[PDB]
Amino acid sequence: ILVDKVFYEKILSVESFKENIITQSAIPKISNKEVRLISSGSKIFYAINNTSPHSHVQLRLNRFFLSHIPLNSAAKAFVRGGSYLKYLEPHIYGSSYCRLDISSFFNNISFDDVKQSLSPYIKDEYLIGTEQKLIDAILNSVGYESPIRKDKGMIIPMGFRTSPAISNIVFRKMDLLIQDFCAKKGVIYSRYADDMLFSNPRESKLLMSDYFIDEISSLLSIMGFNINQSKYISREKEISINGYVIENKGGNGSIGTIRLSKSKLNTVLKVTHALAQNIPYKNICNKYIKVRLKEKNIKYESKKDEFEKKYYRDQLINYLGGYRSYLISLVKFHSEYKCVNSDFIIQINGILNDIQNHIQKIKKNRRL
Amino acid sequence: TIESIRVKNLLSFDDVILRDFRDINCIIGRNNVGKSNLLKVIRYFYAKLENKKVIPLDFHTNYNAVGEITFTFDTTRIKKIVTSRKNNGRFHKHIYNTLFKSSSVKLNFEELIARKNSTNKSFFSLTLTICKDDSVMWSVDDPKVRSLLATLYPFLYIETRHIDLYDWNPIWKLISNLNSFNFDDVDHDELVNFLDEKISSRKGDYKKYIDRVVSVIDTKPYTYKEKVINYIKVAIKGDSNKFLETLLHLLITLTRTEFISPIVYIDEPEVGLHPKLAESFVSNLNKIYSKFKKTSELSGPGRYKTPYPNIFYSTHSPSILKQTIKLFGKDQQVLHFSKKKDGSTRVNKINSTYSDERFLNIFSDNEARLFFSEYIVFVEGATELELFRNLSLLNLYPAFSLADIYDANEVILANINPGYSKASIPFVIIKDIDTLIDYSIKTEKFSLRPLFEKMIKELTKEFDYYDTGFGRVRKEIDLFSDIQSSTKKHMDSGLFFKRFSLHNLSSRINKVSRKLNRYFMTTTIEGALINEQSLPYFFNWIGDVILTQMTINNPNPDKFIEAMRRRYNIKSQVVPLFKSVFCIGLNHPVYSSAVDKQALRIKLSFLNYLKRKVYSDFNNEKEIVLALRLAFGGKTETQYTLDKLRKDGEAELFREKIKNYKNNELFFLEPQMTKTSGWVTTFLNYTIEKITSEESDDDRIRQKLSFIFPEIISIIEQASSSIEAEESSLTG
DNA sequence: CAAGACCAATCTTTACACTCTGTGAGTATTAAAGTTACCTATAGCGCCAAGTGCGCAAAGGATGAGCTAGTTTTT
RNA sequence: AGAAGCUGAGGAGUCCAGUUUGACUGGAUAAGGUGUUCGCCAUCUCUAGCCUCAGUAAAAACUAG
Repeated sequence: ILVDKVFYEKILSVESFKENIITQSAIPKISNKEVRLISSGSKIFYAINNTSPHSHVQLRLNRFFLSHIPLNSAAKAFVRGGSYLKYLEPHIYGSSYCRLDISSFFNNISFDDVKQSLSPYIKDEYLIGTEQKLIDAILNSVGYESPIRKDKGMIIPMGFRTSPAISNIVFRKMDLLIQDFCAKKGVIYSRYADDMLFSNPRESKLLMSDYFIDEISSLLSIMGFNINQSKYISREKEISINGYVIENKGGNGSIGTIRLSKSKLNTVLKVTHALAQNIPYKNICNKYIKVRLKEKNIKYESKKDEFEKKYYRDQLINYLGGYRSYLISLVKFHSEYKCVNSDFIIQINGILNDIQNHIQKIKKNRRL
Repeated sequence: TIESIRVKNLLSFDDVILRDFRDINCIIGRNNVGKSNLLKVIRYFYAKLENKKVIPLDFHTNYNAVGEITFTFDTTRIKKIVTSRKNNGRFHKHIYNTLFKSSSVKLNFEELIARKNSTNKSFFSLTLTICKDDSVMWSVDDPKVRSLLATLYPFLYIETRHIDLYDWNPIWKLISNLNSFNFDDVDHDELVNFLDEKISSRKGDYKKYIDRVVSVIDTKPYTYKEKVINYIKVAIKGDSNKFLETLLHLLITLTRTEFISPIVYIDEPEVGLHPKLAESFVSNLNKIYSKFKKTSELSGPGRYKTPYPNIFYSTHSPSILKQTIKLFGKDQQVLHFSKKKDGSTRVNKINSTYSDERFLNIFSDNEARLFFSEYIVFVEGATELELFRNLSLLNLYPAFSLADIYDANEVILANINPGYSKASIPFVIIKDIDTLIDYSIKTEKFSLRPLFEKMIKELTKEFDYYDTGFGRVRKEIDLFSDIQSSTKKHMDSGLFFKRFSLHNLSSRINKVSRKLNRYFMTTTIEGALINEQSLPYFFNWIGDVILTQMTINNPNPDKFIEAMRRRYNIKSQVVPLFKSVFCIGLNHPVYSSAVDKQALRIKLSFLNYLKRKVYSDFNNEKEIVLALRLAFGGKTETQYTLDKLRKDGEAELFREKIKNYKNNELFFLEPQMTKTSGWVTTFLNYTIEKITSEESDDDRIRQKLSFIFPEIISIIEQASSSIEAEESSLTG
């Protein structure tokens, strides 16, 4: 794709910035009065106003522009058809497993790297007179000058709509380099967001050596990225990643299996047990699940003891339906690839039957 | 016995996986490039297995750096053979040391017993990786494993378009590799002595002759394969379709006593063959397949339980597919390749197993032709075929001619199950509104058919979370459930509706059921053919029929016309004169100028009388349309026909008037009034010819056809748009 | 803490300049035709003006109604 | 250096350890058992292992039989 002046005049900016084009005025940047500063632990999330000229431009860029630039198959995050299960699937054929993480992935993306990556797909011309270029005008809708990070200048912040696509486009080069490095060693490599998973099917201690870490660090130093030394895992014949267990006993032509730990399913089992023991829905929805109806959210008093009950029932049924959808997604993944343990399949079939029975009982009780 | 083949980032493949192989796997599709690429991938993998220097394949995209080919082998029978305590041989122990040694020494004493020795299936996975610098890597770094896998699972490829009948190399290759004899125990000297003894006048002459020949022709010694081929040739008594039949029969026969399971690919088995020849080929293959089957009571010598090899077919003939589906049944599958939106080969399975024995026995060439299509239109009656297959109508729309129309009932649709191959073969099911709602006259209430209830149940989705835009479907379902009573009022003695129009409900149900690939017409085919805007054309067609088809029965036209004019009144008794003078005949004689003028005057008088009676008896001009579309086996508004009204005993006056019209004046039109008579084709051709004469531009005639016939033109336009949307993917 | 290893495609080819029509020794030296040339597309619902919008979210009758929202990963 | 760590603010009861006669500080309830590459890991069984208030942005896959 090659975006020209008319494309930005009609498609990218149909009505938001049409006033600034005929008047021959430069496109303004995003001011500090239009972005929120949500905080979560040691993380800062930037939220833009839902009614702003830049939000519509970002959505149009995401749908029409940042969806056709080719990517690398090793990236399985924020891409249509990608999933965590597809991120774990290729490593079932390996006997040794290694995991790596990138420290401050979004905060360390250089803006000039983004500009260079997006330059070939944008025509080199002046959008507004002889003062502002088309590339700069497009790029002013994705960056932000962080008041807390003025030392680093302006960066692409997490919480915007166009950040993941830009991250994938920027990191395509590093993905290609790492894949080329791993191909010669016979190591399967996959990436989800900023997490890298490496699998070795042969009997060797390459993944447990410091040489692999040094090589990955040297590769990542071209674009200024660093690894996190507190999240380095290297094991053999079994690995656990956020409750997903991948096992392979070893041997020539051996196929591993993927299952879920018991701790991964602990909350749903507790909810099912509480529901089968006739526990009030308020306690179930407040203790196990983190859903609570604050009194401030109430707008009109009207009637009191009829909306809380239906709200809690809807939240419970939505939670159960979502977890059922997750389990049947696992079942569909098994049907497509056949890399799931049989006993786990029996267990999840029983759990699905129990969940469906509980949902039917909840619906019948609500109707009565 | 391969189970899975996976190709990633090679040629025209992004990520393609093929599994669940059967014995008679068949490959069909429009994208031949995909089939060629799959064949090339398989041949490249098997050439790299045997350590041959070949050019690496190309990449689909250059934004990656690897291309992987993965093969899975079902090593279950070999494991059972080797691990048995009864078999003590060099080859068995070598196979165990090569295949099952590494994977078994890493297990404890619990998984080996009672966990992998009861019903488990053993798999062996081999991966081949091609890098950006044309480098080839294996997942297992042991040539012995690759050699053993190659010699245990051989691959054979047959091309029938370019095949030399003078070369029997595949036959000898199959014979040499499927024998259980050690030919190294036959000493050369003793055989030469035996031959010399058999033919000689003096002892030793043959041996001396052979020695003299060898001393001059001294070359490289025979290999083992050459020796066994020579022994087979001296043992046997002699040496396109016949070659393929012999290869298949030998492959089936020789593998009954061996643990080697070959894989065979055949390209175009029907090139330059009569359809009967292809059917006989498939039938003979099936008979030989069933001869060596030992199942249940079928036992005795010559019958085995050894698994059969895998065979792949690449065909473009519906006859072979029909025979394979009818004969093999559950031991076959059909594959469809097609493309994607951006351009990439796919692989899908088309349903070919049917639980109805009648459908399998009545299977014909139309069902097989349904496979080789890109857009299928399913209809119920035979009038839809006559309407949608008109040549003149399809001449103006070169986009609906790429779709095939099939007559299917509910049971036929259930057996075919078009929903399985939805992404490969798009389809649309066209039905009538009567199949969902039934109306009654004695009781003023609608009723819902079981099909409507099934559709509502399918649309209803329990065990779900909230989603914006899904509550409208629930509201529509609730309205459909609550419209069960729907008290209304019918005027003209249960003939019309007060204000329902059956149009808003039809539009709403069409919008709801568009996701299920269904379309419910407001009226029947005859209702759409003749509407309020098509009365002039229908009248012109009737007038042309009267002018042309009606001829004088008597051989002398002038005398008969004069006698009947002097006998019957020209104005009051015009109907008896028309009945007793003009008759329908295939041949139309040419009369004299005066006779032609008299006949034209009589025909014009008859036309004037009929039009005056039509416009006088009926006034609103809508009852005319109702009577016309009801006399041609149709129902309108209330969903009632002649027989249904007669059984219900309603609208006596209207039925009596229609009977009088049929049996008094339109006696000649009666033969062209029953279902499946042929009036649809004639009317369509006449209308198209008239509009073509009136308007020259294609856009003008298309617009006029759309104005005259809204519903069928709308259906054709929607189908054409759907075809154009998916034209790029379903086209090679 | 620094570090070799810094993507693919960006449209595709093809080709001497002069005055001499056969020969050329720059402190830093591609470019102009031809043939193409690609597609992006929409969200709650209903209504009347029929998509460029307006109203409303109580019916209804132009600003009381009433008013939830899945799992997991990255983070 | 560098890197994490963390959605926070708390409160009641109880236990342990320390100072200290009188109060403070630090650690703690998705329990118990088994095996472990010792990992914030895996597996098994219950009767399912405390409460209050603030905050919650973005992109993908999943509604099967």
